[PDB]
Amino acid sequence: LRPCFVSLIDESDKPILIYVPNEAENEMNDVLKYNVLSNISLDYFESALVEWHSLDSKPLLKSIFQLEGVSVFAMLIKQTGLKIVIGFEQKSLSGADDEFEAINQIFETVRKIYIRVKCNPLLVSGDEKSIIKSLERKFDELFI
Amino acid sequence: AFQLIKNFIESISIEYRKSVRLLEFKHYFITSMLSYFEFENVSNPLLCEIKAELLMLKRDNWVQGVMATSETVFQENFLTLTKEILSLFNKCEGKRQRIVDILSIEIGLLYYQGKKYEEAVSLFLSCYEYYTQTNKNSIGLKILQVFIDSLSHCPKLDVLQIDGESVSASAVLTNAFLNILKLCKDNDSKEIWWKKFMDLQMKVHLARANVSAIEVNLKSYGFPEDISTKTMRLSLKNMGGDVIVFGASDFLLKKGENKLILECRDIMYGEFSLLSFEIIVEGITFVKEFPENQDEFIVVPEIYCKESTKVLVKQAHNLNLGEYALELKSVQSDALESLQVEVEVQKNIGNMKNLPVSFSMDEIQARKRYNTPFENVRLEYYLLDQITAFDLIIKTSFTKKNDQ
Amino acid sequence: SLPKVSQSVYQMLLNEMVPLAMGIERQISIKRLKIEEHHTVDIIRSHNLIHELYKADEEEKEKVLARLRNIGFQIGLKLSELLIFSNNPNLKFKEMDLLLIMKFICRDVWKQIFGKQIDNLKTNHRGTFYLLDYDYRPIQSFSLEEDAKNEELKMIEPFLEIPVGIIRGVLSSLGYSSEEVICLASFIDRGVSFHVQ
Amino acid sequence: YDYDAFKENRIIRLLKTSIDLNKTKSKIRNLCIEKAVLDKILICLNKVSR
Amino acid sequence: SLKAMGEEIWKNKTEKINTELFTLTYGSIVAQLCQDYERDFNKVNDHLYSMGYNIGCRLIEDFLARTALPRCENLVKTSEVLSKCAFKIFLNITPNITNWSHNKDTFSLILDENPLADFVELPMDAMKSLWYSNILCGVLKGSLEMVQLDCDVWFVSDILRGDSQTEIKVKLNRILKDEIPIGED
Repeated sequence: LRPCFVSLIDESDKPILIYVPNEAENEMNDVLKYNVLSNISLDYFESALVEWHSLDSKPLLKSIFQLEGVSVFAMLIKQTGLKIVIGFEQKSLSGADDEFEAINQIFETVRKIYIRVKCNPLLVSGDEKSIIKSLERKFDELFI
Repeated sequence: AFQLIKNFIESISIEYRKSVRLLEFKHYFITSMLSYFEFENVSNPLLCEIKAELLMLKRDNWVQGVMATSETVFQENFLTLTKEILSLFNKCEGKRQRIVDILSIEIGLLYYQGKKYEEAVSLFLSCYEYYTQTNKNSIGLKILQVFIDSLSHCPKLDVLQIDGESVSASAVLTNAFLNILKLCKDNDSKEIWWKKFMDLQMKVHLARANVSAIEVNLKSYGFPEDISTKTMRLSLKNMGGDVIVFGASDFLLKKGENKLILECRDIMYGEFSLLSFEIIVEGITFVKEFPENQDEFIVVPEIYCKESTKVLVKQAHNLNLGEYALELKSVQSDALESLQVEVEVQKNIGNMKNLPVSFSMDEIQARKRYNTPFENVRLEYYLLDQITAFDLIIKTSFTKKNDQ
Repeated sequence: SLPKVSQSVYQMLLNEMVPLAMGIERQISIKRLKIEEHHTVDIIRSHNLIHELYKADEEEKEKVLARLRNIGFQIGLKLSELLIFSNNPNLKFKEMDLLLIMKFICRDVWKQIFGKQIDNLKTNHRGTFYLLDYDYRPIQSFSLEEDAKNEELKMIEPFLEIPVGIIRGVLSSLGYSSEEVICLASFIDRGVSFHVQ
Repeated sequence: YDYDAFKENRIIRLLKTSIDLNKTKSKIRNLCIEKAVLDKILICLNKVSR
Repeated sequence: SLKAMGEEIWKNKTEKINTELFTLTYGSIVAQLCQDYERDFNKVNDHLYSMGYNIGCRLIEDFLARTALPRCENLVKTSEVLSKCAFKIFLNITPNITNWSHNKDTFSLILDENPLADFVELPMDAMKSLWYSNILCGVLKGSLEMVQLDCDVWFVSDILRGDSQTEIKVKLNRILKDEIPIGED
């Protein structure tokens, strides 16, 4: 339910944010874990075994893999190319569908809070210091 | 349906509450091995091997998790066989080219767990770099942090033949990239222990890109027959250096190369230099654009080609505050054309030369547009010759040597 | 449904970024004055500020008309994400065709700025799509003097450089920079025209 | 303009401009008092007589 | 009296969405003044004031056209109609009236929500140099003089720079007159 990393990738494969929400932990110990998973999760968007259809207004969630006891869940919204990938630890999952839809509204909060600061009409347009250091002070408000 | 089998692989893992029994579910992964034979219908294809390799990768991760309560070195000698087999399976005719680099780095992390062996990650620069300033800013820090101790530890300085750079140049580029991508406060030990070696090994042929230390300008004033020359303020990124830094203002037909110095001891942020310049060219013309090189030579030309065509127009005009120069006037003449040149003289004496410049050859002191160079001259007279004479140009280059 | 505010303050806001454009270009810092709390502000109003563009030097006018499409660019590429959250189904980012996003914009943007469709769309198949609307909304209420109708089209020609920027912004939301022109193109019964490139 | 340098005036300048000269004076390091005296002199010699 | 007639005008008025438009429009034309001046912030207030003046002077005739109101004279009546049937008709919000002066003159205009600074985060270089919604002082100064008053308006604080509310301290300084239709014979 509470994630262990979130990540947002732009029109290219350049990462916009690879964010850990339990930030300065005792088991920080590397940031390589939750980073190489995102680097392989961009490669799992042209894997032919999973496929995202292109007809509906609400784009869909997927359950791509599990590794290190961390499950990933990814969306490709099809219009601004936004590849958004999250992870949870393995035994926080219950296997039910109410938490699955809670994961879907976790996505519908974080897509909303990214496109809000995509439409903050005072920034200069780019991936500057400002956008990341606004995204973290909104994600610390969302995730304590 | 393998995805449905992955749902089956998500099924019993949902119903797992005993990690000694779930290793028998890893035996169900062996049953997935009994599905891996039962998914095969041929020898090889692209999409078939791409579907095949992921279940073997999940079984390899389960076999890696099987040794969580710890076969002495058999795991660390044998898991690379299945890892290289999985990378060879996922290297089959599709663009999955971040699995290859991550799998090669996963093999390299176990090569470093052995003795500091022959490198593949440090082998090719770009390969080892893996989009250092394009991929991210964390994975490549460790992928260079292992390679730095690999090239340092091996103590044999014959590099690989992607480009034979068999020196400390590759490790200096690694040190510069790791110091650029670091945190600021915590990288003192990363800075000093790899900045010390290039002092003793000063190969010192480097052309950096200057993302660590930044620069900004100010107004420009005069000095004692010298230019104050745009009293710049620089940032800081590391401990110290010793650079003979010089900027390069360049007009539409020349390059001033002013704002020079000799010594620098920049350690603090907002460095705020003065950069006093001699050799003030172009009569301090106003159209001197900033090529803005700022080649801070900290035992390497760490330049920054900060170029545009913004027309901000650094003017930096002249001043006359009792310093030695030369002028031109033609008074007390006879009934034919001439010229004269008086200099506000001083102690030290050296040379000057004047040249005509037009579309035709308008003035002619000789038969051609001559020089009439002289050493230690106060005032004299130079003649001219015939053209459609209304107003010609001139250029009087005076190597005065009052300064250096 | 949604929270709403009134159209008559928005349309009157939308009419007058062109006096804002000449007040940002001409005033780099008969003109009048006013005061506030130990200050002053030098004022010039809209009738004596569009009429400085009928007497405009040509680099000054073309310097102004980049700013109107820059405003339109910023509001378009900020508007497209919220219209994606409205619905925006069945199209992609690289978007190999063009009619499926020209079906998008007339049904989905131009309803949210002006309340109706772009009612005509002509298909040159090499990529020049003509978008024709007959009664454009903010130019419902502008007229010149007693039959001086020739000298008002060239007077009112900055006001169509907002939907240059709108269709630049909603296509830079889908990838790239293009080339745009405008027309007037009067009706057949009781006009405007835009290209694509 | 020297056509009225010997007809009821002297030092009356012709129709040049001063905004570009003021921009060139601002683009150098000229002080506010020196620019005040120079703008006052050019303002007086915008139209004068002697 | 008034609040019934305000909703009565909110049943025959043309409407559109206040999210996803108009915060976009006002933020785009403050980003232009941010970049046009070239990142200086104490000047954009004195251009947004001079633009809000010109947009208020023409708004006042529309507002008198929608609801038939007499010429307001005291600051009971202007403060009642601004809180009940000007901001309710045009922007769907209503303010509240605190901080009342002596001798019935200078009051405050605390805005509860604000559909001009709605969902805006303001960057750190303008914590002490910018007023964001300073088209509102433009519409009040250029709208209240057109019913032949004379006022002065200024923001005091804002939610973006400060935890305290968005309030405008409008001051009556004098009331203007009507002029007699010739100089003389």
